[PDB]
Amino acid sequence: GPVIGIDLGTTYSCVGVFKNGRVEILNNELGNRITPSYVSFVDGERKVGEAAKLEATLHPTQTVFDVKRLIGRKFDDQEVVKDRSLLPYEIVNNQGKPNIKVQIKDKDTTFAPEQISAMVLEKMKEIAQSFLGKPVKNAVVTVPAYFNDAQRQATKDAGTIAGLNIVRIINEPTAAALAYGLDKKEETSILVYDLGGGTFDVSILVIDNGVFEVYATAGNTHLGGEDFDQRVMDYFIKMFKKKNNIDLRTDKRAIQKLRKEVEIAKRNLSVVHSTQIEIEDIVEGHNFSETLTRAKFEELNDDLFRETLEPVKKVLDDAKYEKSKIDEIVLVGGSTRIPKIQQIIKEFFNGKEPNRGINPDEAVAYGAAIQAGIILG
Ligand SMILES: N#Cc1ccc(COC[C@H]2O[C@@H](n3c(NCc4ccc(Cl)c(Cl)c4)nc4c(N)ncnc43)[C@H](O)[C@@H]2O)cc1
Repeated sequence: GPVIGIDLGTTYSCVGVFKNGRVEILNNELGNRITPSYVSFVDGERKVGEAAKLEATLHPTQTVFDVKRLIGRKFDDQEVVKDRSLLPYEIVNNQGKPNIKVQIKDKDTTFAPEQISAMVLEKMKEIAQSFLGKPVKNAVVTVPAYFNDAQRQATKDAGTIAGLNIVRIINEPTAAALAYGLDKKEETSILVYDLGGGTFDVSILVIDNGVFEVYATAGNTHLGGEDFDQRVMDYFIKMFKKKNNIDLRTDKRAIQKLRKEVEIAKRNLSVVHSTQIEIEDIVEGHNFSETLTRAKFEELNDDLFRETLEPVKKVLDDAKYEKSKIDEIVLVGGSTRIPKIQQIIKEFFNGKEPNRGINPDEAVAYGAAIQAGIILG
């Protein structure tokens, strides 16, 4: 039967199939190749993906996301304590493990992380089933290289709930290396720099005659594109207050509209130097109309961009590597499209040019689908 490839990310998932010798990254029911990893429990309905994410503004306690931060961890882990103080939905201690508590028709309902991740996996399964016109029972699913056995098993258990046998767990750096087709012959050391919406991971991957080994990994669990958007949000909220005596934070719908336009503006500024951020009646009778330049975008985020080098230094130090010891730099995650990110990486490595894909958001799912193809022969 078919084996599909799923990137189960922190902020999103992505599903690919291997069919007639080509990988096809599949569109969800809204036409998007990336699906936000959100699940909403509002008014007796359960939504998964973009429709769930839209519930977060008005139903923040009922809109579950970032469950990958909890999966296979313990409630008292330092990282989980920090995530409970950041996340707006209730997290409870179930026999030492974090569980998610929501209401369904007013009833308290408690889910293991893998039950929420299963709902994401079921949606990816259904996309694949509709496209292949046949049932899917098997998948390759990606994990972070730093995932321990409990985190990998909880991910497999998410698959089993979704009716997917996870025939192989591959780490995200290996998935990237397969996607970019890095030559498997002889020995190659690769720096995989993965800057997503919520998280930053960097790994040293060694490929030795077809055998992939991650020699070192480091990152920042709370550094991604969402943080760069928030820096912009913060600035324009201060400016709108200075000019108009309106604090946009007092209206959650206004903040939601601004965040959508700021995200688009950031993406524009990876290509152009100046963009307009425009919302008619951001509150009643008050338009939002601003210009953001690439220079000001960079100025607002310079410290966060340069923070990404701290984990790069750590993996080189952990592996006892010279910068020169790295043979190729590979970028994954949509945030690696920011020109300043590529410049800083290039300059840290004493001029060396990074390799970057053209669809860096899909590279991991693409490699998972390649691994599916490899397993079927
Ligand atoms: N929840 C959720 C969710 C929604 C979209 C994405 C994809 O992006 C991961 C990160 O990558 C960032 N990013 C992206 N990602 C591309 C992208 C954005 C939205 C969708 Cl639906 C898809 Cl097909 C792809 N492009 C960027 C660009 N041109 N310049 C700077 N940052 C860019 C994006 O802003 C985000 O922070 C990830 C998760």
